[PDB]
Amino acid sequence: PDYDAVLQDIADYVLDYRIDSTEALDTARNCLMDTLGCGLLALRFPECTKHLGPLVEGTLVPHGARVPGTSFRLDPVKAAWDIGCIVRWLDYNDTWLAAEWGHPSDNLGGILAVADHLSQKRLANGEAPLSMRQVLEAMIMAHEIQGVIALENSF
Amino acid sequence: RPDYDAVLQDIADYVLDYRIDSTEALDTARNCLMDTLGCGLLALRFPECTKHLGPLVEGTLVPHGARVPGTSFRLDPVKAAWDIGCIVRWLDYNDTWLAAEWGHPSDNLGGILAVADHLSQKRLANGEAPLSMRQVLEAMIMAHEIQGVIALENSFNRVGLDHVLLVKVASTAVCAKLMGADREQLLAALSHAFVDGQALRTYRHAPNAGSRKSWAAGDATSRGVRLADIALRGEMGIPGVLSAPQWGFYDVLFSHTSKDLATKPEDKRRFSFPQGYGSYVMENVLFKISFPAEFHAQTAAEAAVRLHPLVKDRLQRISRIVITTHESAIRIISKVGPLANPADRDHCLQYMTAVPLIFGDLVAEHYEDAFHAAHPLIDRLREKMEIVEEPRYSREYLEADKRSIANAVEVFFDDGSSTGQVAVEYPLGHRRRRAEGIPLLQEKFKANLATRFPPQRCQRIFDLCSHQASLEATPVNRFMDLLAI
Amino acid sequence: RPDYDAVLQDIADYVLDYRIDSTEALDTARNCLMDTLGCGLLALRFPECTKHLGPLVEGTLVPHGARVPGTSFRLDPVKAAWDIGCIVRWLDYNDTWLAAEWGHPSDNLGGILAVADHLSQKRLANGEAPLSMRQVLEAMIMAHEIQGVIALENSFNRVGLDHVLLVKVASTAVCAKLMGADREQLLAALSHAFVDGQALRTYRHAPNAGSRKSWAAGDATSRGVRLADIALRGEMGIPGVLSAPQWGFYDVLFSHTSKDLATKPEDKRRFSFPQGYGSYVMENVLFKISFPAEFHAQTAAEAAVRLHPLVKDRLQRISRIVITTHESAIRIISKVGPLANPADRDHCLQYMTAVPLIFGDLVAEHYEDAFHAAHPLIDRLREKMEIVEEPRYSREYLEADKRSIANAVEVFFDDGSSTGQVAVEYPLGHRRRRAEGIPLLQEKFKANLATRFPPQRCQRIFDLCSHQASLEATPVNRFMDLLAI
Repeated sequence: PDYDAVLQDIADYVLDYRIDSTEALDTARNCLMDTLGCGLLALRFPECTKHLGPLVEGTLVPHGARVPGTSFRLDPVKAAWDIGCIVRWLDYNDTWLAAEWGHPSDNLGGILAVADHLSQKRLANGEAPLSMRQVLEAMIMAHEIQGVIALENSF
Repeated sequence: RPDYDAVLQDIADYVLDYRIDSTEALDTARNCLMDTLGCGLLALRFPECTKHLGPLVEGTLVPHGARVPGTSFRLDPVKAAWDIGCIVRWLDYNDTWLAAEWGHPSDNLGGILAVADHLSQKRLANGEAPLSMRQVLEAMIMAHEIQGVIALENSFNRVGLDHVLLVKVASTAVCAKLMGADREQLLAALSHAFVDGQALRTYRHAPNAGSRKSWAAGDATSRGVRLADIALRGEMGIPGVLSAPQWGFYDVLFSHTSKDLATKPEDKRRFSFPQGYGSYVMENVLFKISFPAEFHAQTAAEAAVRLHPLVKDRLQRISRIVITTHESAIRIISKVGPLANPADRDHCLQYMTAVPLIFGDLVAEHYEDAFHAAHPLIDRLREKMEIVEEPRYSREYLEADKRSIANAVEVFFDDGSSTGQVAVEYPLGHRRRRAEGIPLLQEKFKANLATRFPPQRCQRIFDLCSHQASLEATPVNRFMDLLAI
Repeated sequence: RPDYDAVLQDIADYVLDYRIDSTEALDTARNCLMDTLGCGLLALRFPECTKHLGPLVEGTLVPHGARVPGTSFRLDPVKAAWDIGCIVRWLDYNDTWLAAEWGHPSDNLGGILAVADHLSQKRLANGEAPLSMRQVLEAMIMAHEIQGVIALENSFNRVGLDHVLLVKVASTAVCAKLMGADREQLLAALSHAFVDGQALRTYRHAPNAGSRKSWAAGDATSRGVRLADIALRGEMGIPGVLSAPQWGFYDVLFSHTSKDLATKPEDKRRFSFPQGYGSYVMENVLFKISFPAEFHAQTAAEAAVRLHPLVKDRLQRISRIVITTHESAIRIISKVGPLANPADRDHCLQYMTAVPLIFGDLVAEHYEDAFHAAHPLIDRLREKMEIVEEPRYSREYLEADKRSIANAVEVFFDDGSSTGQVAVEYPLGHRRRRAEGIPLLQEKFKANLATRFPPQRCQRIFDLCSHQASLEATPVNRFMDLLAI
């Protein structure tokens, strides 16, 4: 059996869509800023900070992903947990009101940890690293997938 | 803000206060540990399995990291639990609990082993004493009990959820205990396991079946570790997670039947229990030590091996074969027609009774496609089989006293006579044949050790697992050192 | 203080100055690389092999460490070369050179890959370009040539020494080249390989044979890496290591035959050569791609599978089987009488001729005492087998334009009739059948890859190894990335 159509449409958009919107790229930049400042503010709150860091103190991850405002250096899965945790902790980040409510800047967690770790690994292999343009584009796509499914489907 | 729902309090007070006093529970816990580890070493021969194992970032150094049996990995306990529970379930040779829900409680060994290994290395480095394999075995018993007892009357198959959420629930509780949780931390943890997403079981059913059927359990026991660790970091719990109207587990996930979308009756919209938590599940667990066959047909095949020398001579002159069986076996494994893959012969009671009648044994190569074609007699004997339902066999299947999987076979020749009806009520992995099974289970263990370790090492490993008192006193870290690589 | 012995200078000037542009050499080296790596991956299923692998101290971290294919190990290049050489040789499925000395030049890939992987990574970490796989192919060709050309006319088993010293010398040479050695450092490195100790071959001969016959080569290419590294650290050389009176290699180790402790005539107390170094060995190398049998019997087993449909149902009418063969097969694998283990059957021409004559095939399963006993026709036919030397076959076995390995089989019946004589002079893994052999070599690589990697990784590896120009331009570190875990 073939994949359900919904999954085909997400995949074809993700792999084939060329972003041509100067406004989407400029807003994604301001969204990066806003979301990151939100994450930095959350580090004043111990109920948030008690979740951050490595599962085992003293773990060393080669080319580990960083968490903004901290000294942590982790695998992307945990770094993404921490980053998404701090930028959403105080409920100040961006919002999408539709059939389903949400905060699509939450995906910056997975985006930033994976881009940071991958960039370091490409540098160590002599290749060029990822540019922030590729995170701005990945935020536009993550916003799009979450927010468009949100238009008429309420969970 | 309510108290924690009564189901959670019950799990938490068993886990914290129950004192295990069953020599038999501790003895089959040891046998289960042997059998489960041997299934995991075996799985290291399969690339589809090993592609999941190891650190998420190559070269990761983890102080006092958890070991994965048969590998050189050293991980945090969350990924080590993923890996250990992955391999021990991959080939579906580990222990089985047949109830309202089906499951494999030895799956919870992923979380137990990983957390105990890492905690023991850490306390040893602090000048404290390590944990003992005795504490692993008791964790095994309690996890079996939580998963098996909920399984007794509550079916998640019928609400379209996979059984791995009982792995998650049990692993959370028993890993929170090993980590030192007080009652309030343990309750928070359980509550997060029930608020968590619960996997569908789409990957167990054609035409979408896939290898996730083989690692769902490692993934859930891993998530138990992580959720336990969140509770030990002090995260608040969710007291009404089951009972809350509109938002609670019961209303959202346990109130509708999957086959028809029908709402369940209001009284059936809750977990029901026929007994409390003890050590019943481990004492009564089923081991896969006999012929490779579906469990409802194991006694049938054993009967067909006893009847083999009698009907070896007069195979051609056969007119009728009666297989007296129990109800569940009829619904589940009685198939009439053709079987165009080994998975169909796997679940055909008539096929698993026919082949051992003809040849005197049932091995993995009897289910092969080409082996079927080469023997037309197999299909001819299946035609002459009629499946009779004994009303005591079926009621004794559901009896807590007995938990039988009984089958009787008798073949009538065309001349008018027949072999006596040979009835086997208890398969070789059952509680009631444990004396006879333990040799088989040890043989299977030693075969599985030999696929990963050299002779010297295999003997040292089996020697340690042979001896209850010596094994129980062994530091968990010194046990894991012996199982590494 | 003399110059270096001329043999050493000839090896060095070849290693430093000879340019490799032979299209066929480079294509067969790429097939050699596939076949060797797939052999090693298969060995990871064998604990007697894997018990030797990994760091000497568990948990050691090596920055820019060399990788062992199919494992998660990251080692220094000396231990890495040991493990790679150990695994690719373990099952005796890798390539072969039959001459005055027999050997498996692909054993040197252990030293080549480990050095080239480590050095690419270290060079990347200092902003230097890494090594390319083109360089490992060229190092293989040179290592094949140094070993296989010395083996043309110099027999070391006749002096009672293992042939593995030729692995040490060749691996020393090409690893010193890869490490950047100049002529004086390469000469010193070569001189330390000859002055070094040269293993006996006790472990290859009953009643003392054992599993060091499988890892002697890995041990020798590892030692070559170590001596190359000693030379690059600037250690002075030993110029008359071979020809020094009393203390030199010639007088001490190449001066006596070990059959009779008899001294050689003076003119034969040194190495002899029929040609210089080029790309001859790799172009004419032998692959094991057909039946799993000793090389002297592969054309015998082939000539029998041909004869199988003509006899498949007249087995009790066979009265005389004539096997026309060459002098080396008679001497090494012609055995009458009982065969104790599979090793006997593995090295018994009559067995490897009788089984295919009966079952149209030959696989490892046939070397099983269980299969042997199950069919008494093997020995009935073995007792009917007349072995005859063909003078031509023995001559063409030796001639450098042919390197035949020839077996003609003829089957006679009790009524006086016969099949023809089926002659196969060249096995499938021979240069003269490259066209047909390469399909089989590639399928053999694909199967072996699949015992270790899941399907998409298997596809990436096969696809990359398939394209000469693409593989050649691949950095060694990135090639080794694909083979980890």
